[PDB]
Amino acid sequence: AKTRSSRAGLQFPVGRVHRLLRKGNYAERVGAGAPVYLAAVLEYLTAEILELAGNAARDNKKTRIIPRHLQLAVRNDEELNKLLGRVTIAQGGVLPNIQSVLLPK
Amino acid sequence: TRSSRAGLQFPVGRVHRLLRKGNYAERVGAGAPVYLAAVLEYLTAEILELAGNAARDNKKTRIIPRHLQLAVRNDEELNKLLGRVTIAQGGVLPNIQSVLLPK
Amino acid sequence: HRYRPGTVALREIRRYQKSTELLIRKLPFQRLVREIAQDFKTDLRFQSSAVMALQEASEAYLVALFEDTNLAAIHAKRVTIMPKDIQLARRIRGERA
Amino acid sequence: PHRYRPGTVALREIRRYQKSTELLIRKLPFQRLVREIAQDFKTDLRFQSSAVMALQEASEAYLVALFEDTNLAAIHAKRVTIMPKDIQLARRIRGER
Amino acid sequence: MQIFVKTLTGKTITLEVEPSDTIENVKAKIQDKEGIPPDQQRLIFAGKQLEDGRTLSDYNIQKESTLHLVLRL
Amino acid sequence: KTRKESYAIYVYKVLKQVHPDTGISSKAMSIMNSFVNDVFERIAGEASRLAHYNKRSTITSREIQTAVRLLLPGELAKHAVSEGTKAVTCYTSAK
Amino acid sequence: TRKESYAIYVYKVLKQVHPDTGISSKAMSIMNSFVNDVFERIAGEASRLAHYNKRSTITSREIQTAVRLLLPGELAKHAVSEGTKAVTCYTSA
Amino acid sequence: NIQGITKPAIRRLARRGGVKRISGLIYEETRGVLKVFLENVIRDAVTYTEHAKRKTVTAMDVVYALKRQGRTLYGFGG
Amino acid sequence: KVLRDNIQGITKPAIRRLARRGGVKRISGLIYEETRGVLKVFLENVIRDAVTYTEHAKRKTVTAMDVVYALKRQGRTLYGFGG
DNA sequence: CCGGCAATCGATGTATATATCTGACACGTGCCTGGAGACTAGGGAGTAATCCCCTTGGCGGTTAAAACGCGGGGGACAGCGCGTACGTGCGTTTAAGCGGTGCTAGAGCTGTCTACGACCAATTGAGCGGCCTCGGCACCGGGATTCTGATGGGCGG
DNA sequence: CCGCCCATCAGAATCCCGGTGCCGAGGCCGCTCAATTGGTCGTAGACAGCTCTAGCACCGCTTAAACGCACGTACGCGCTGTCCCCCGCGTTTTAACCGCCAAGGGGATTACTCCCTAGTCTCCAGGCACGTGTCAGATATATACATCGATTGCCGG
Repeated sequence: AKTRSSRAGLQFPVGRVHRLLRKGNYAERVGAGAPVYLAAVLEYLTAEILELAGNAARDNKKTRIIPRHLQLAVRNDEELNKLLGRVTIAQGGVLPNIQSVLLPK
Repeated sequence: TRSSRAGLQFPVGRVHRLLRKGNYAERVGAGAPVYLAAVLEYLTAEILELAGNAARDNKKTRIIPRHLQLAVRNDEELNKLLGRVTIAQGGVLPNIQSVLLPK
Repeated sequence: HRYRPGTVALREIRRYQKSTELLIRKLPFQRLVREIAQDFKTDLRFQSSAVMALQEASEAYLVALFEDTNLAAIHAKRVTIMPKDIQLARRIRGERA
Repeated sequence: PHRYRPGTVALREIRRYQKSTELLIRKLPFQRLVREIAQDFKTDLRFQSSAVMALQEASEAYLVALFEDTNLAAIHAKRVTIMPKDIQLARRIRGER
Repeated sequence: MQIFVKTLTGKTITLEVEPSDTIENVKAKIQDKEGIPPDQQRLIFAGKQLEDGRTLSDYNIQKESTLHLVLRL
Repeated sequence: KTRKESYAIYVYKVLKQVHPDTGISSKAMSIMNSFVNDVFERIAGEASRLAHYNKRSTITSREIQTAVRLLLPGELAKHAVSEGTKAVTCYTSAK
Repeated sequence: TRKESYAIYVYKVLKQVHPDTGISSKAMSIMNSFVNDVFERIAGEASRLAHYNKRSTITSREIQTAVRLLLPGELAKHAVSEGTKAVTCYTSA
Repeated sequence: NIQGITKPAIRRLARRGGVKRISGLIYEETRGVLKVFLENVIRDAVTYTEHAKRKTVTAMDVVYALKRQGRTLYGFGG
Repeated sequence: KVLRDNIQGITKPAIRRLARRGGVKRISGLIYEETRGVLKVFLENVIRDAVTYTEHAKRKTVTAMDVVYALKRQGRTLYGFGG
């Protein structure tokens, strides 16, 4: 155990997050566990979005993920939709939706 | 004092201290507090002028939050600036849709 | 005598658009606030100023919502406001998904 | 002579354009319009291609959302045609001056 | 066409000048109507200090515009 | 009884400069205090972000001017910029 | 000049979640922007929290309260669990 | 206790909003929307209170929560 | 070179395509002029902010970072063009 | 013996299967810059103890608001008719898009040196808390003015 | 001759005036702590110079998209009738609001300590720029299936 990420068992960097915290003009001092907490949270959110996007990509018989799959993943989940409410994803598109009145009878 | 040198009413030293102990940047220049104090005093004077006119309209000698609300809501620039702000004990502007009025 | 319908309504519109008082009784609002807060955490206390601020914010929110509802009702060639107008206003504003 | 009834090709186009992701505006006219607009604030300016691309993406997203709100407002008034008053109502309720 | 000059004392005065009028002429009018000497007045418009040799049309000062007067001692 | 600071005296001085015979109540004073604090925070945050973008360690009058231009709309920005420039010039001239 | 980014860590997370899919170049840019945005939001809220209570340090309590304030209902619980587990593991080792 | 928000109070709020005629089903909707708004604000305020290790909710917590939601409120110490 | 008339380059079929992506079936004939006005207002605001950002940095070229910063300032975040 | 309803059938649009190639994604290498290990010094934050202030809980009364009922007029909704504006299609015209070519303005990097901001110490006056006093504003009673709706009247189909 | 439009009355409703009182705003005094002045030092940033890159301008050719015109239909808008449901008013109930009293919990301050974080130096390895191979996906072609709208047959009035 040499790096801090290995000690915490993460994939995201702890030292880089600590450096960004210390130079972003946020507070006079930064505690030891704050980078660990922040890195864990960021890794969790990334994992959630990537899992949903990968399922969407598989639904289309595709291998690689494109911004369309990210847009489909975000817009179909309530929590992610609330979080990314005022965000525009480039080359994303829209969810297919037609009002019931316009359909033929 | 620095306000006397700049010919202002608002405090320059206090603004400088607030800038330095607010975690905004590593260093703060000499003219930034002067500029900021001047701008703040100008905005205060504008709002107070409008509110005082509103207070005089109602035959009153003291300004109350209703007068501040009337001053802010009747000016386009101030309404744009304070667009998402609620003033306590302020009220609303009188406005009735023309469709609801009797024929 | 008797006033025709719609007159006293306009009188109340004029009267309440000029005052600045609070339009909801204080004890019911206090009770509602306490029972709402008891879900997130029990054994809690409130300053009087906290309840006053809550009442002011909620009243302003409701008044603005009713203004938008009246606009939506007028758009549909009506003078009566209906729940669908509230739903349309909330949906367009962004609160309702 | 084969001919479709009104409203069929409209639904087909709705289905087509809600499934793709390309830009729906020609690039040269938009570039010219952006340069003309920017000429008011400061002359002899230059633009990266990425700047114009980002501007186009933002504009298209804004217009699409506005049209969705306009469609909702039009349906609220028991109609299928969108009209300028629907655009005005949506913009007013959204808070845009 | 008419413009408004603001002083540090909150006093706003009205001036009747022309688009082709130079800043020196505007100044001369301000002394005539207020008694303030030529050397002491500094004019600020849109964050820029005006030059006596320039005209009002040079700085795009339109009708009912406002300029801030600075006294230099 | 810990000392608590505010902007009351300066607001009253400005008011007496504008309307020589006019008072103010306590609630209006609270509202004015909140307004001044809010505008201060907005301008300071915008200037700090501007300094961060261009890789600078100092906040200068240029950052304040650009923040005022970005935040204040219309003629408010013009008049505020003129006032700030005049104040800075007067401060520099005097010593 | 060297330019740093989150690409490698995002790719490692993806290979851990879906070990067969890939990612394109624009999706990587979107993910980078997302990570930066969330980082800035949480850090700003934590700094404001520390300023309110007259403290000169940022600890894990500020981060926990920040993620409780920002993240919606069901995301917050799992995020808090992950952060607490990571901090406990770091302290133990 | 949501029924303590009586129908005449809602009518007075509507009058201040400029509404002339009111349907009979508006009061239930108004109660629901008010409850949702209060729940959000009170949740945020209680979180702010618990971070400070206090057992009393102050006006500062309410002001901070409202500012977080995007509704600044003047006149209570902001 | 100063150019005008360029708002008419946003043709009627393009606005129709945008409406189709918006889910609209029938369009009145007066929608296009108002759409042009709305687009003009939006572009004016964003471009003003971007130019302010550019001139603070003493540059003669508008970059994508300035556009992203302006859009974030107006409360419209955009993912993909850096940031 | 036609009308409405339901079952065909041709045209058309869209999804599916099969090479083909190509530009983009995934992997391999050097180095250099930032992160980790070890140690020291100091101040920020935790902990304990006091105090007194504000919040909670209970009691009595009074009176103003709320709840309930009734009668009626106006508005909401459904149905019908008309006419015009918008959708679908076709032939013609235009400019967007692609592919090169050249040129130059300007963005980005590097070295220097200097003025500007931080830090430290002593001093002193501006601003905050506490106390008083009086005048602007709230309250009550009375008169004046203003709409508003019923009543009488006049008129034209 | 009678339904529709117009002028005129009393009656609540809001407002203005005058007298009374009373509580909050404006002013004054003492102290303390934060802003001012003077001096020293280090580095952040302005300035000059050079390099190369990407943004701008011009030309030629294709062809797909835009534009103009015609025809028909289906949707929007206006009118009419009804039916019921909100509004205005009167009576009875209830509980909010005000005043008063009492107790105790917890918020705010102070003193002390210790341990967690910053700062310094050394060392080394992880991540970024660069370069290369190959395969996932876009393209072109052929084909099968679903859908829509006109045609026609059948039960029924």
